[PDB]
Amino acid sequence: IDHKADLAVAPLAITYVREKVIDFSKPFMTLGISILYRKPNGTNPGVFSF
Amino acid sequence: GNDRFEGYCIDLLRELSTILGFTYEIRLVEDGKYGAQDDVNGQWNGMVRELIDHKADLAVAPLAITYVREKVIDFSKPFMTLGISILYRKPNGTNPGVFSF
Amino acid sequence: LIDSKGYGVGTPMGSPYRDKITIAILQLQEEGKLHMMKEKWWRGNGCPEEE
Ligand SMILES: CCCCCCCC/C=C\CCCCCCCC(=O)O[C@@H](COC(=O)CCCCCCCCCCCCCCC)COP(=O)([O-])OCC[N+](C)(C)C
Ligand SMILES: O=S1(=O)NCN(C2CC2)c2ccc(F)cc21
Repeated sequence: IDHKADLAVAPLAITYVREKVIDFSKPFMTLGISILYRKPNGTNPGVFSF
Repeated sequence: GNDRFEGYCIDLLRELSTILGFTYEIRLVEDGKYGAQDDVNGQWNGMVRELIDHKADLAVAPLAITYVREKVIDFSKPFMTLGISILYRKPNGTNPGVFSF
Repeated sequence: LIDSKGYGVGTPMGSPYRDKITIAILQLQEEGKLHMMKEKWWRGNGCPEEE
């Protein structure tokens, strides 16, 4: 805003509230919000499973 | 009138006029193309030259953002994410696998 | 996907409607209308046959 540095080359997503203030370019990556949760355990099917 | 049209791209166009304010008039390109620079005259084809020669205001359509198109027209930011991919028949046969026991 | 590119609402070079649709497409997207309109037209007879 107050012209301190020209570019903003960083993970700076294109959102609605930022576009009305600064000017982005067109994308170089494509995002999407998603969930990072743990993978479940292992069951270790034993040799005496019968 | 402009009532016989439907789809994604026509349901989107009434949403842009609701927020911005205008009454759009849909006019099909008569060349039937989208746009391509010929190597013999340096001229163009359908939706691109309609915007170059100012015979249009918008081009709300499946008009993909390529390198050579935005050097003459100005696009907006994307409203749909595609990529080139391959269409082919679903294989209707089963593998033999004649033992399978 | 071989590459990735997208659908731009074309404007002539120097249109003031460029930014007014650029903000507007973001407004339909942050609200969720661009996902409503895609899942109404790219819906249909989903292929049963595979199951
Ligand atoms: C467990 C419950 C049953 C137990 C019963 C016995 C089980 C254990 C015994 C033998 C194990 C046999 C399996 C071998 C290993 C498996 C993988 C393999 O390579 O096989 C190959 C086939 O091979 C055959 O055709 C198998 C023939 C079995 C004959 C044995 C009968 C015993 C009778 C003896 C009488 C003597 C008695 C008299 C003497 C006094 C794989 O096939 P492929 O060609 O490589 O590829 C598939 C082809 N395709 C591409 C078209 C899809
Ligand atoms: O053609 S673009 O404007 N710029 C290139 N890209 C990203 C590089 C994939 C994308 C990705 C998704 C789009 F919708 C548009 C574009």
